[PDB]
Amino acid sequence: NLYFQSNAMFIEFALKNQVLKFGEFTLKSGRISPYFFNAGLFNTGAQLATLADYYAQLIIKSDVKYDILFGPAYKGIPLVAAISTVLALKYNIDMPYAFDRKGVFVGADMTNKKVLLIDDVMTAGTAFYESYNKLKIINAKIAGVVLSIDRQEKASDISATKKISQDFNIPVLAVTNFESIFEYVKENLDETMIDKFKQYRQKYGS
Amino acid sequence: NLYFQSNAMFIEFALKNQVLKFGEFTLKSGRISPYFFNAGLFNTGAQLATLADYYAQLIIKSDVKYDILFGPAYKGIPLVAAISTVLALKYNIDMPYAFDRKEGVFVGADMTNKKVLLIDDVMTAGTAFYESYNKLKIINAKIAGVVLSIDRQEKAKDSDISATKKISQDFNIPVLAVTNFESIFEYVKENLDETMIDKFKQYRQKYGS
Repeated sequence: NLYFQSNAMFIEFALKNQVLKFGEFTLKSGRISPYFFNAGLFNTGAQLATLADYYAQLIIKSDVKYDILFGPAYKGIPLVAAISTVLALKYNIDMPYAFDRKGVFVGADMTNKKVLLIDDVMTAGTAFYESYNKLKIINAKIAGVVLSIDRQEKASDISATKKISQDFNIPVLAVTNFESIFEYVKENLDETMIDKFKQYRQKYGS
Repeated sequence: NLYFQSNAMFIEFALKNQVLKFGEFTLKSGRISPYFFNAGLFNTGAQLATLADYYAQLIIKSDVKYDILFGPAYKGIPLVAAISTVLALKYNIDMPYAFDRKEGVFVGADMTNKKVLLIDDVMTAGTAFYESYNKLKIINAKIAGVVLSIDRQEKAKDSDISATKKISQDFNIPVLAVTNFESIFEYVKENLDETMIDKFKQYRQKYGS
């Protein structure tokens, strides 16, 4: 079982809560996208607990090897607190956690340890590099990255996630991604929306 | 059915996890304390979940009127995230939450024209509370109460009273705490030697608020 199971349940949860939207949106890069995703709209505890559970399941199923959950400031902090809590209470996995600030670190000591970097999105490699350099100083190694979404689109001729993955030789995983959203669209939505997705991928996908 | 459940009292949980210790501890200020307390040492998920459950219970049992849980950066953020998670997972309560940044200026639920319960670890000085108060006042958000891990019930630096008492007096709001000096002192009387009992009495006489 080398693959993760595509997650239609998560997509329905994102849709119901306005985190994932379909239509026509102008992104910061100026690109006209047929979907928009903003996990920042999850703002009540039941939403956070559910999101955290989706992250926990992915971390468990990936079987990635790490010692400490690392949440970079600012989005990684509440995620790691919530994920650590869910891992313990729902899955009996008691994991150490650590945070940094924008003491440089707090929580479990990461010196000479392998950590799993948890964050919302990775549109550029800047944030990753910020963490990598801070952690290197204390001989801490990033064993992998877990995100809410991987848009799988060019940053450069490749995505910022693919570049990190290749250059650092670690898994960069995500709760959902363009492929999963596109499969949801093909199986549920009308032909015009389906074609918008196809054209978008043809132009910006990778 | 959830894991890491128990009826254990907080002090036992803190002792077991090295968050509370009894002995001789010179604080940064020079005050020599007969106990050590640092909730930061609850640094794994099961510990954070259990700490968050203790806060959750205080919050559930209070009649303070509020709409949203506010976690100021940096220590309030993971606490509110964990507390909100526990409320949903264990108590079936769906609580709105919000955070700020240390440096819009807020994230999470819109606090404009709302009442919030400010969650944090400790409050040793009033400087921090004031920063939140001022920032929230700009959006007409009001702090209805504060919840902390511990109330040391001791004088703030250059003051005759604790930072928490000064906040209760000046802002007319309650300051709730998972544990406090009095509760730790009750455990000391019940379980420890007369010499430690005396160290606590003397500390309270010298610095108590």
